[PDB]
Formats: sequence, C-alpha cells, structure tokens
Amino acid sequence: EVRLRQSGAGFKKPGASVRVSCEASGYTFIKYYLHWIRQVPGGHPEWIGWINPRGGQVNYSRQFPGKFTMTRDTIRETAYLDVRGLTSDDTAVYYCVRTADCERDPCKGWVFPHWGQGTLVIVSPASTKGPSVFPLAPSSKSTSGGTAALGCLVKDYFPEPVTVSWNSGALTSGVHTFPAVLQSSGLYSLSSVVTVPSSSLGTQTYICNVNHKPSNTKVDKKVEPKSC
Amino acid sequence: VLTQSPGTLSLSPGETAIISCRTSQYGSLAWYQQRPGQAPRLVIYSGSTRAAGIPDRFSGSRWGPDYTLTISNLESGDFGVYYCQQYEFFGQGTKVQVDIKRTVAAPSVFIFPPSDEQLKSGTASVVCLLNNFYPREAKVQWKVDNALQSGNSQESVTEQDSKDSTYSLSSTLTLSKADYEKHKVYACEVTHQGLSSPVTKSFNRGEC
Amino acid sequence: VWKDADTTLFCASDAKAHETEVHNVWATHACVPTDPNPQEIHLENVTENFNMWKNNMVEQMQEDVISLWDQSLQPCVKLTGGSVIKQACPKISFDPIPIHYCTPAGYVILKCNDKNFNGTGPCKNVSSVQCTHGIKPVVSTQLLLNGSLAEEEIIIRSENLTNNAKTIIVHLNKSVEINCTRPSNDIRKAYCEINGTKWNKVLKQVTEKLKEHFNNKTIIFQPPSGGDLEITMHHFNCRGEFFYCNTTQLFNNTCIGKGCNGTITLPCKIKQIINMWQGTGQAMYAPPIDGKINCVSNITGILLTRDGGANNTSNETFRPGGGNIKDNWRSELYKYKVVQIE
Ligand SMILES: *[C@@H]1O[C@H](CO)[C@@H](O)[C@H](O)[C@H]1NC(C)=O
Ligand SMILES: *[C@@H]1O[C@H](CO)[C@@H](O)[C@H](O)[C@H]1NC(C)=O
Ligand SMILES: *[C@@H]1O[C@H](CO)[C@@H](O)[C@H](O)[C@H]1NC(C)=O
Ligand SMILES: *[C@@H]1O[C@H](CO)[C@@H](O)[C@H](O)[C@H]1NC(C)=O
Ligand SMILES: *[C@@H]1O[C@H](CO)[C@@H](O)[C@H](O)[C@H]1NC(C)=O
Ligand SMILES: *[C@@H]1O[C@H](CO)[C@@H](O)[C@H](O)[C@H]1NC(C)=O
Ligand SMILES: *[C@@H]1O[C@H](CO)[C@@H](O)[C@H](O)[C@H]1NC(C)=O
Ligand SMILES: *[C@@H]1O[C@H](CO)[C@@H](O)[C@H](O)[C@H]1NC(C)=O
Ligand SMILES: *[C@@H]1O[C@H](CO)[C@@H](O)[C@H](O)[C@H]1NC(C)=O
Ligand SMILES: *[C@@H]1O[C@H](CO)[C@@H](O)[C@H](O)[C@H]1NC(C)=O
Repeated sequence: EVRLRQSGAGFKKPGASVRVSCEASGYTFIKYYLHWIRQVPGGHPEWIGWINPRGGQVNYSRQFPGKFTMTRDTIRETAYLDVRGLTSDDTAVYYCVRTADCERDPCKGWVFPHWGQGTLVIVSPASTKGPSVFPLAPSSKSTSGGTAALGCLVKDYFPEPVTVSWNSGALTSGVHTFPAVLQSSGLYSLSSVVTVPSSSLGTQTYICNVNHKPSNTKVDKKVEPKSC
Repeated sequence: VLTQSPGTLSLSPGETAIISCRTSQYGSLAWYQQRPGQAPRLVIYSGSTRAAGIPDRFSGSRWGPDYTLTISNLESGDFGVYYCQQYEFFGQGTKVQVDIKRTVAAPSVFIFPPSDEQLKSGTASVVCLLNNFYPREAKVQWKVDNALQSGNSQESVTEQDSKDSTYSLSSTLTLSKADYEKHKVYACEVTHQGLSSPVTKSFNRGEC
Repeated sequence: VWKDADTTLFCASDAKAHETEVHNVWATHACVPTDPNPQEIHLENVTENFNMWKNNMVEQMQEDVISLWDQSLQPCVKLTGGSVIKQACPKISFDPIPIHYCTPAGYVILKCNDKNFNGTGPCKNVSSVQCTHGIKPVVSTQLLLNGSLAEEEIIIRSENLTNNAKTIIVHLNKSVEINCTRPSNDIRKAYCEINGTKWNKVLKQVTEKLKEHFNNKTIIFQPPSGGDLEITMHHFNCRGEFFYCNTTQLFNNTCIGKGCNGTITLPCKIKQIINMWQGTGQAMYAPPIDGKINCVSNITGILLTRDGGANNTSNETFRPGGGNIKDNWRSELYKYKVVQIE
C-alpha cells in the first residue's frame, strides 16, 4: 500500500525558511514522479511542481518565481521542499502527492489518488501577543423586539486558539462565539456575542472570560451600556 | 483556464448535489473530495471513471467544454468541498455544506460603535451583528456617510445551531482613527429572504 | 492485410571483426551482417497511424545498449545500493557505430517517409522495409548528437504539448557542429566550441516553430532548474571519457534578437565518478587518458521541457530537459513501427 508521510507542522517569521520532507513507501520509488501542492486556507489547490527521482530534474510553477526548491534522496526514498522568502502569502498547507498507474518506466500521470497528510506552515511577524478585549455596549436603545445585543471583541492575538465563557460558564442560553479570522497584521481576532433581555441590563452584570493558554492570558471584561 | 461553479451549495442530507466546471483545453478531468481539515481524496477521473472505495452515488459527466460531478443522497461524509482538476490547474472549488430545511426566519440586525478603549489604539472597528436567520443566503454592505464600502470589511459566520437551526453572521468594518473621525453616520445594510426591505441600523459618531 | 504487433527484433551491422573497439566487439556477438541490396516497397494509397511515444522498438534498443555498457564500460569500483564492487577498469576504444533493427519472419517494419512528420498521427507516404536505417547509440542529454536530420522543416515532437510533463523533442534540419576538446598538458578540465553565427540562427528558427504551437507567445530559454549533473549539464561520452558541459551560454536570450556573432565556448569537465544512467548507483572509472582528446559531432536535435504553472501571462519558458535516454532513440525511431502480417 502506497504511503506518503510528510514532516510535522511549524511556525516561522517573515523571511525565514522551511524544509518539508516526504518519506515514501509501499511502491518502487524511482518509477514515480512526485508532485507538490500548496493550499492557502480558502483557495484552490495551487500546484508547486514535480520532481523525477531518476535524474532529479524539476519543473517549478511559473506563478511562484524563485520561492521554492525540490530535492530527493533515492536511497532513503524521500522528497524535500524548501519554502524561502517566507511571507504572509506563504501561509498554507503543503502536500506531497504521487500519481496512480503505472506499468511504465516513468510515471507522470497527473492523476493523484495518493496524498500526504499535508504540512501546516504559518508565517507571521514574531509573536506571541495576548488578546486585547474591547467591550461592545449594545447600548443606546434598539427596536423591533427588545432583546439587547452585547458582546466582547477578542482582538489581535496569536496563536490559536482562545475560549470565551460568559459569567463563568453560567450563561449558555443564546451565546454565539464566532471563529477567528486572520487579520492584516498576521494576528487572529474574533467576536463573541450574546442576546439578552433589554430589561435586565440595569440589573444583571455580564462578564466574558477570555482564556488564552499559549500567551498565558486569562482576562475578564465587564460589558455595560454607555452613559451619555 | 478552469471555471468551477457554483462557489457554495447549501443542501440537506438526502438531496442531490451537482457541481460543474469549465475547461479551456480538452484533456482529461478529475474530481477530489476534501473533508474539513483532512487531505483531498480521489473520486472521479478521466471524465467519468470512478475511484476506489467511491460508491455509485457519485457520477462524473462531460458536456462540451464542461464536466459535471453529481452526488445523490448526501451522506454526512459527502459534506466538505470538491475540486475539479485538469493537468496542473485546479478549479476554485464548491463547498458542499449541510443545510437543514426549516421555516424562513428574519435576522435581528444590530450595529456596534467602536469601543472608546479601542479608539486609544487608532484602529476603530465598527461591528454589524446579524443573528438567528434562515436561510444561510444573505448579504451585508457598509455605508459611511451614505457611500458603499469595499476592501476593509471582514465577515465570519457560525455553524447551523443545534436547536433553532439558525445562522449568525459577524461583519467587521476596520478603519483608521483619522478616517473614522472624518465621517459621521455609520450604518450597515441587510438583505435577506426573511425581510421585505433592506433593514438599516444607523448610529452617528460621538452622539448617543 | 496486417496489424500492429510487438516481437523481438534482431540487429544487423557493418561491425569490423578485426576491431578492438567496444561497439564492434559487442555487435560481433549480438548482430548479423547487413544486406547490400536492401528492399523497400512504397505502398500506394496506404495510410497508417504511428505513435513514436508508444513504440517497443525504443524499449528494445535500450536493453541492447544496457547490455553493451555492462560488458564493456566496466568501472574500477562500482557502488550500487550500498555495496562496493571492484572489477578492473581498462581503457577501451569507444566510438558508436550504426545499428540496424530488423523484424524476423512473419513480421515487417513499416516506415513513415512523410516530410515534417511530427511523430503522432496518420502518414500518407508509407513504405515497407525489413530493417531500419543505421542508428548510432549516442548517449547524451540536452543535445542530440550524430543523429538523423529533419528532411524538410524543423519539427517539434511531443506526445502532448499541452502536458508540461511530456518531453519535447526538437528535430533540427541543419547540423550545427559542436567541437569539444581536452588539450594536452588540471587534466579533467575541458571545453566545447560552437559556431555562434550558425547556432543562434537555428535557435531563432526553433523559437518560430514553437510560436506556431503556442499561439505566438514569447519564447524564453533558461538553464535547467535543478538535478544531477547529468541533467543540469550537457552530458555525453567522448572517446570513452564522460564529459559534463555547462550550456548556460547556448540558451542565450540576448542573441535571439548583436555582440554575439563569434565563437561560443562552454566550460566542461571530465568526471571519473558518474551516476549511471541505467539508474542504480555510482560508478568509478579511471582518470582521463593523456593528450588531446577531440570529438566533433552534429547537434541534430534538442530535448526540452516547458515550465508548468497556473499563471495568466503571455510567455512560455523552456529548459533543456529530457527524461529517459530512450527519448534519444525515439527521435531516430519515430518513423518506424513493427507490424505482424495477417
Ligand atoms: C512521399 O513519399 C516518398 C517515399 O520516400 C518520398 O520520396 C516523397 O518525397 C514523399 N512526398 C513528398 C511530397 O515529400
Ligand atoms: C554531420 O553533418 C554533416 C552534414 O551536415 C554530415 O556530412 C556528417 O556525416 C554528419 N556527421 C555525423 C552525423 O556524425
Ligand atoms: C529548416 O526548418 C525551418 C522551419 O522552421 C525552415 O524555415 C528552414 O527553411 C529549414 N531549412 C532548410 C530546409 O534548409
Ligand atoms: C501532430 O500531428 C497530428 C496530426 O495532424 C496532430 O493531431 C497533433 O496535434 C500534432 N502534434 C504535435 C505535437 O504537433
Ligand atoms: C493529450 O493527450 C490526450 C491523450 O493522451 C489526448 O486526449 C489529448 O487530445 C492530447 N492533447 C492535445 C492538445 O492534443
Ligand atoms: C576543434 O578545436 C580544436 C582546438 O580548439 C582544433 O584544434 C580543431 O581544429 C577544431 N576542429 C574543427 C573541425 O574546427
Ligand atoms: C560560423 O559560420 C559562419 C557561416 O554563417 C561563418 O561566416 C563564420 O566564419 C563561422 N565562424 C567561425 C569562427 O569560423
Ligand atoms: C553554469 O555556469 C553558470 C555561470 O554562467 C553558473 O551560474 C551555473 O551554476 C553553472 N551550472 C552548473 C550546473 O554548475
Ligand atoms: C549572452 O550573449 C551576450 C552577448 O554576446 C553576452 O554579453 C552574455 O554574457 C551572454 N550570456 C551568458 C554568457 O550567460
Ligand atoms: C559523432 O561523430 C563523430 C564523427 O562523425 C565522432 O568523432 C564523435 O565522437 C561522435 N560523437 C560521439 C558522442 O561519439
């Protein structure tokens, strides 16, 4: 059975370099070309190139000018890829793929049933920073039903993830905590909102508990209507 | 080179999903299935040829410069995103996501003025909240002093809730402190099937 | 009536029984004498399909050459799969000779004589022969040496131009000479000389041919992107010595549109330790012999690979690629196919 095992993930800084490896087995290594596929989260699988275990010649993608290198070790049966000039646009998952077939001396195929598990590479400035929690007062009266709308703003933190609990895990009714989105600063930022009765605003106090284990940052923030 | 459409399909367990993909050249075309977080998996190739382990509920088909993957009776694992491939190129994809049928619900629209603690930083974020609505299909636009805004608005949606089977959306408008103080009226527009007219929650900077 | 078929071919040659030369010795035991009155029948109104990219004659020639090299070009030390084999490496006389490939009784070779034939598809001028022309087993990469020339216009051959993974064989119609020499009295340092006026003219012509297939896009040449020395450099065998030559200067974008009209000189090196093209391990031969070693050959073909990519630009980039040494044979055997009669 054909098996392609890629190296573990990693974190990098803008300008660094990575070497993702791919140890192959279950088949005759030389008889098959190997391809490399990247996939920026929320993007079509972008092709990086292929390499021939026989000679070692490589066909790099034109859309990625001088941002990759490919090598192989015919004895240990393993392919390599070096991501250089690491930028924000290089944050993607990288796959090691082999074609189906063959019964031919060289296998070029372009039909890919055998994939590696992929490799997570996150390139962002330095880190780590903790979450800055900004309150989201509803606040100066709404309409169309009552029911206040309040929340917190877990902004600018790294890396994943954080967990938001309202009033120490008590308030579970109607709580929506959105997934994190990567900003232009290479940092994450999410919002956690709750819909509560507008009559209990001047009585009940709502607290959001944002826990960030990586940066070692637990912070509680009170959210209340404005005074004007 | 390769035009894959549509971008997203909101269908129910048991329904039939159809994914199309255009081609410029006339070489062979293949289909892959990618479950969330996992590696892609071969399903169809050479036009209509089925892959190993793949049930006959899937069926590839070619017409002119177009190829079609059709899935019958969606079965949990059938959800994810499918990609068409021809040679080295790849289609934009089509996220086949589960959508449970229910009565159409109107979104509760709210707008959030940036925190005054955030204004100290210099990067104000006006938040537009849309919670509990159906179906998933909706649209939000930003109007700064009555003018369309683009290139600074981020979104994030929740998964379909377990109880009421409704979605909630989070639109975030990011501006600079200098640019935020330049204008006055900030509001977001909401268009949905559950609404007769585009509802608008507005607020002016400073006043309350 | 007949049908496409595969069978074991035999060989014929004009090998000299008195020669100590290694191609001669091999052929003396494995091949027969040639026919002085070869028969060729042109078939009126016959159309046959050929596919140079699916021709077992190519596969058959490789096996022979592997056997030849295994018996002759034995190394001083042989490193394969982690083991070390020593078995003497005397110097030999080495100069490829023409070999004819022939069908046995009940079979025949159809030969396509259609000028500018690209190697795949129908052929309108078909003849029948028992044997191919004399093909020299020149082993090389990047450049095809001492091969057959295109009969009319330069021909671009590929199993699939749209498929960047298929090697492109450019079949030249005019022999540009390449003159390589290691001068008498670093003994491993060498160089190849090529007429820049002739070569740049031909390279310009290749671009125009490529433009016809790739919608008149800009044609750019670049050096190989990586790999073993056998691929990134022009490798071939001269008088028993293994030459590795830097071809960066040959694929000069500047001369494809002044200053270069002179002699072009590529830096080369003779290697004793080689990665065997048969695909296994490393082999060590003795140091180069003494004196002036010189071989003048015709470049008669070029092997190229076109860069892949998901870009929306107006250019295509080409690099002297290759793949299997079998491709070298394809460039010569493209006009032949074996059929079984009835
Ligand atoms: C047709 O085939 C014959 C066979 O060799 C050849 O001599 C002739 O040149 C071909 N016709 C043309 C127009 O080349
Ligand atoms: C090289 O080409 C010339 C004419 O172009 C020819 O006379 C000579 O025999 C060729 N040498 C070879 C093919 O070795
Ligand atoms: C060689 O082929 C080219 C095709 O690009 C043609 O223009 C040229 O005339 C040919 N040269 C000959 C037949 O001497
Ligand atoms: C070769 O000629 C055939 C027949 O005209 C054509 O179908 C094919 O596309 C050609 N291939 C190349 C590489 O020119
Ligand atoms: C590429 O080759 C395939 C079969 O191998 C064929 O169907 C297709 O037409 C070829 N492409 C071109 C442009 O000839
Ligand atoms: C090849 O070059 C060598 C030295 O550079 C020279 O002696 C020889 O005459 C040349 N051969 C030809 C045919 O020009
Ligand atoms: C190269 O060939 C041209 C013929 O076009 C000739 O004029 C020139 O002298 C040759 N170069 C050398 C160095 O002999
Ligand atoms: C060939 O020469 C160039 C110098 O123009 C050099 O940059 C390149 O590395 C050389 N190639 C090899 C394989 O050494
Ligand atoms: C290409 O030719 C030009 C003009 O002769 C020369 O200046 C340049 O150095 C050449 N490129 C090389 C040698 O890589
Ligand atoms: C090509 O042929 C010439 C003579 O025709 C010969 O001197 C030379 O060695 C040959 N090339 C190779 C690589 O053997």
